Amino acid sequence: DEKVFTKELDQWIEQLNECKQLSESQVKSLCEKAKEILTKESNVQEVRCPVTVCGDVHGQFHDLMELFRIGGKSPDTNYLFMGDYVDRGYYSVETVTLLVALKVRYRERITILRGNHESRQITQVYGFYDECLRKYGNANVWKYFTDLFDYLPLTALVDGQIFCLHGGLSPSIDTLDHIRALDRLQEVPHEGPMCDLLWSDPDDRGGWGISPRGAGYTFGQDISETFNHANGLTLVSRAHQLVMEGYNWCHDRNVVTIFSAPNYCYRCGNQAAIMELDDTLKYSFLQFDPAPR
Amino acid sequence: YPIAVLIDELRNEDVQLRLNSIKKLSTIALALGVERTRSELLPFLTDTIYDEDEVLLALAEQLGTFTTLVGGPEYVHCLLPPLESLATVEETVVRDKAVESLRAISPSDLEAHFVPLVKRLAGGDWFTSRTSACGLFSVCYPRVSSAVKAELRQYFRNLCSDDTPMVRRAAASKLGEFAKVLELDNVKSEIIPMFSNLASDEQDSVRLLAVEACVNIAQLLDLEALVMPTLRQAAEWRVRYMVADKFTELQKAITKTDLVPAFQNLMKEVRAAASHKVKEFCENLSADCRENVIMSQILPCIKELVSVKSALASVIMGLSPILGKDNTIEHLLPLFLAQLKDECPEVRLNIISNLDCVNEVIGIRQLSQSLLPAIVELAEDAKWRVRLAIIEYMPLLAGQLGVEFFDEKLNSLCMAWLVDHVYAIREAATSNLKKLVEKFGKEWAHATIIPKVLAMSGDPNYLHRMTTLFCINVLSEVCGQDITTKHMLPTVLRMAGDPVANVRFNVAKSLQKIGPILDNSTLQSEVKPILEKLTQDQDVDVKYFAQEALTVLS
Amino acid sequence: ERKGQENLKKDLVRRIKMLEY
Amino acid sequence: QYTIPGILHYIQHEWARFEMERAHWEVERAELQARIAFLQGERKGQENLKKDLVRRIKML
Ligand SMILES: [Mn+2]
Repeated sequence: DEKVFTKELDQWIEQLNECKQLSESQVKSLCEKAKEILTKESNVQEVRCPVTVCGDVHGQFHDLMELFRIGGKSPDTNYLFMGDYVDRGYYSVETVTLLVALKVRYRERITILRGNHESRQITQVYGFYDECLRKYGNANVWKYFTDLFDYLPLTALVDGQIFCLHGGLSPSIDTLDHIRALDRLQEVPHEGPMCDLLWSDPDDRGGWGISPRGAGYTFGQDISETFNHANGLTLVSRAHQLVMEGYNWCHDRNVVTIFSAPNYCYRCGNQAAIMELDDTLKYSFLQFDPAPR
Repeated sequence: YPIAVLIDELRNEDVQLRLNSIKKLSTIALALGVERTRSELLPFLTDTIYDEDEVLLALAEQLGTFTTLVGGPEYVHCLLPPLESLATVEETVVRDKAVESLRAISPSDLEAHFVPLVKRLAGGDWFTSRTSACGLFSVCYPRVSSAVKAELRQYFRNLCSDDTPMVRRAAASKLGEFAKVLELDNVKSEIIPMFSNLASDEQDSVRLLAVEACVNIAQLLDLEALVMPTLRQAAEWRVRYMVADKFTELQKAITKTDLVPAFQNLMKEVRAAASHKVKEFCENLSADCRENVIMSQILPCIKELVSVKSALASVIMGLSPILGKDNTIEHLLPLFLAQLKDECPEVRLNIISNLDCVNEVIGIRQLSQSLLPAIVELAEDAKWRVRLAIIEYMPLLAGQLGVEFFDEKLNSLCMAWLVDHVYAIREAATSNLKKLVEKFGKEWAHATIIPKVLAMSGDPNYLHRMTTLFCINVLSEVCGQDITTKHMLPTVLRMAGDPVANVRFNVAKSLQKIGPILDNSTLQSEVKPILEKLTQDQDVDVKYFAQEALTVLS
Repeated sequence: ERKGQENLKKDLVRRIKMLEY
Repeated sequence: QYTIPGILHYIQHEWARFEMERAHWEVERAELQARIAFLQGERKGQENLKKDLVRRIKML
C-alpha cells in the first residue's frame, strides 16, 4: 500500500524524463496526492541547510532536464523552485508534471512555490490551457493542475535567514508573521497581499512605486533593507523578471533575482542561472545555456 | 469452387483474415490441379483483384513464386495480363513488385509478344508507369534473347522524352538498368539517348538524374574521358550539389586527376556535399593515388581545407595516414591540433578520435607533449559540454598511452574533474575513473587514486562528498573486495554519520550496492548495525533507503 | 483476442472443408 | 440545515453505504479475477489449438 505507489511514482518520473506525458487519470491521482502533501505546508516554508534555488522555468522542459544535469539529479540534490512553471513554453504540461511528481515522491528533497502564472486566468490566457487541450483534448488536466496551484506555499525560508519567493514583497506585509497569517487557499486575487508577493519586483526608485506590469508594486531599496532588518533575513531571493546575466544583485546584496530559463526572451537570449546554498549557507551561482537541440 | 472461396475470404471485413487468405494461395494451388490452376486461378488473379494496397502488394508477392505452379514457360503468356493490370497501379511499389514478378516468371516468345503488349500499355501511361512497364518488357523480351531489340530501343528513346517527367527522370536515371537487358546495339543507342537526355536535364531533380546517369556511365559505360569531361562540365550549387553527390564515385575509380582537381575546386552549400564526397575521394586517393601525383594535389587540398568541413578534414587526415611517413602530414596534424585548441569543440573531438590513426601512422607517443597542452586547456574551458567531451575521450587516450605518461599530469586533471561543479562532469569523471582502474589494475589503483578520493571524502560541500561516495560505488565493482573492505568500507561507515541527510541515504545506497562484493560475515558484523542505525533516523528518505538495503541483502 | 482466435479458426476450418469438397 | 439528528442519520446511512459498497466491490473483484482467469485459460487453450492446427496442416 506504501512501497507500491512509490514504485508507481518512480516509473512515472522515469517515463517523464523522456518527454512522455501521463494519462489524465494518472495526472488526477497525482494531483490528489500532491494536494494531500501540500496541505501540510505553511505559507512560509522552512528548508534545511543545503539547497539549490532555481527560479522562473516556464515550461521549458528540456531546459529543466539540462538544469538537473547541471545541479544534480532529483533525490541527491535538494531543490527549491520559485514559481512560474507553466506558460510561454511548449512542454508546460511535462514540466509541471515532473516537478509535482518529484514533490510527491521526495517531499523533503524539493520544494515548489506558487508563481504569477499559477492562477487560472493567466494560464487560460498565456497558453497552458492550450497545451492542456492539445495534449489531452480536455480541460480536466488544466482543472486538476489549477486546483493544485491553489495550494502551493507562497514563500520559503531557508535556514531562517534566506527569504525565497517569486515576484517580491508588498506593503500590506511587514513581517513573515503577516505572510504566515494569510489565506493562500484561494485563486490569486486581483489586489491583496497575494497579488503583490507574486507580482512585485525591486527597482531603483526608493520606497513603494507603481509597477508597470499592472499588479503589485516596485519596492525600492529602503523597503527591502528595513524588511530584512525587521525580519532578521540576510538576503531575499526572488525570480520573476528576465535577467540576461542569469542572476542579478539588486538593492546592494539584499535582493537576488535568479532567472532559470535559458533563451527565454529570444531577442535577448538570456542564460539561465541557479544558486547553491552549501553546508554553511554560502551561495554560489551556476550559469548555464540552453540544451543542444 | 476454389475461386469462389478465394473471393469470399477476399470479401472478408477483417484485414488480418484477408491477409491470411493472401498468405494461403498456395493452399488453393495445391487444392486445384496445375492445369486447373492455370486455367482458373490465372483468370481470377487477373480480373478479380481488389483489396487494400498493402494486400494488393501481398498478392503480388505471393504471385512472385507462381512461375511453376502454372505449368512453366509454355504458359508464361497466361501470367502476363494480371501483372499488366498490376503494372499500371497508381502506387509505385505495387507495380514495382509487378515488374519483379514479371522478370521472375519470364517458350519465351509468348512472353515477348505480351512484353510488346506491356510496352503498348506503357504507351498509355504518361507517368513513371511507362518506364516501369518498359523495364518490365525489357527483361521479358530478354528472356526470349531480346527479340524486341528495336522495340526496347524505341521504348527507351520514347521514355527519354514522353511528356512524363516521372518516366523521363526514370529513364534519364536508370537507362543503364532498363536498357541493360536490351540488345547490345539497342543498349548503345539507348546510351546515346541517355547522354542526350542528361544534357536535356533542366530541373534540379533532372540534374540529379543526370549526375546519376553520368556516374553509371563512368562506372560501366577517350570515350570514357569524353563522358567524364562532359560530366565535369555539368558539375561546374543545387545542380553542383547533385553532381558532387556522384563526384566521389567519379574519383572512386591519371583517370582521376581531373576528378580530384574538380573535387578540390568545387569545395573551394555545394561545398558541403562536395567535401562530403571529398572524404571518400581522399580515402580512395590515399589508398590508390601515386605518391608523385599525390603530393601536389594533397598539399593543395590540405592548404584549401585547413583554411562538417572540419569533419571532412579529420576524415581526410585519417585516410592520408595511410602514407608511410610524411612530415607534411605531421605539420598538418600539428596545425589541426593547434586549431582544435582554439576552435569549435568538434575539432578537438575529431582530432582526439583520429588520434588512433595518428598513432598508427607514426606513434602519437612522440607527439604526446605536442597535444598535451591543448588537452589540458580543453579540460578547463567554460562550456561544460566541451569539458564533458574531453573527459569522455580521456580514458581512451590514457589507456592508449600507458600509465606513467598520464600519471605525471593527467591525474591532476581527473582530480580537477572530480571536484568540479557541473554534475554531469563529475559523473563522467567517475565513469572514466572506473575505466582507468579497469585498464591499469588494482595495484596502480590503490597506489594512486583511492587515497586521493578518500581524502576528498571530507570537505564542506556535501556534493563534494557524495561524489566520493559515487567514486567508491563505481570502484567497488572492479577493485576487488579485499581493497574495498580494507579502505573503502571504513570511510563509508564513517560518512554514515554525516549531518546532511543526502549524504546519509547515499551512504545507504552505496552500501546496498557494494554489499554483494563484501563478505557475509563482514556484512553481518559491520554494515547491518550501521544499516539499522540509519533506519532509526528521522528523514523518511534515508529510512526508506536503509530499509531497501536491508530487504535487498539482509 | 478470443474473437480474433475464433475468426481465424473458422476461416481455417472453412478452407479445410473446401479441401473436403 | 445542520442539526444533531440529521448528522446522526447521515453517519448511519453513510457508514451503511460504505459497508455495502465495499461488499459489492469484493464480490465484483472476485468475479473479475475468476473471469480473467477463465478467459486467459481460453486464450491458452486456443493457443494450443492453433499449435495443433498448424501441426495438422504440416501433417496433411
Ligand atoms: Mn516568469
